[PDB]
Amino acid sequence: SHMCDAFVGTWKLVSSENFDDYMKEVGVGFATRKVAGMAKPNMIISVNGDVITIKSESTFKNTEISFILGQEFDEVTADDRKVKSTITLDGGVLVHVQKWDGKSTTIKRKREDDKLVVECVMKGVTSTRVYERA
Ligand SMILES: Cc1nc2ccc(Cl)cc2c(-c2ccccc2)c1C(=O)O
Repeated sequence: SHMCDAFVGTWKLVSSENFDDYMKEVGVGFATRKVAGMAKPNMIISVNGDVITIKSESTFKNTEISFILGQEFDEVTADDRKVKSTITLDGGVLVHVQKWDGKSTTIKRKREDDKLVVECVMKGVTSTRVYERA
């Protein structure tokens, strides 16, 4: 079906802006913010039929989620939140909403030129993380 063809691949983080404030807003403690903020993850995105898998490999944590668009799932985040996640495709953007403890954060993943841009939003705080092909 070629859904998400442009996202598929191996991507390496090259820049991050305002991620400390994002993590604070989400509730991440001091030490975890410091160590997570250093990391330069490899994000590996693959598709097999209707199932999308996004793996993140880094010095901090390795994470993996597999999901079907529109179908809620359980996720344990890198900072150990136990969240309920739903990922949809809206106008070519992967939109990932995480719900936990009456809170919500949204992570958007977009293809821009040869980059994959990740925008993380919690209340009024945004962080932008830019990935290039690995
Ligand atoms: C989207 C996201 N949200 C987070 C929230 C809190 C903390 Cl501490 C970490 C993350 C991370 C992350 C950062 C560094 C290495 C590995 C994961 C990511 C991610 O880039 O995949």
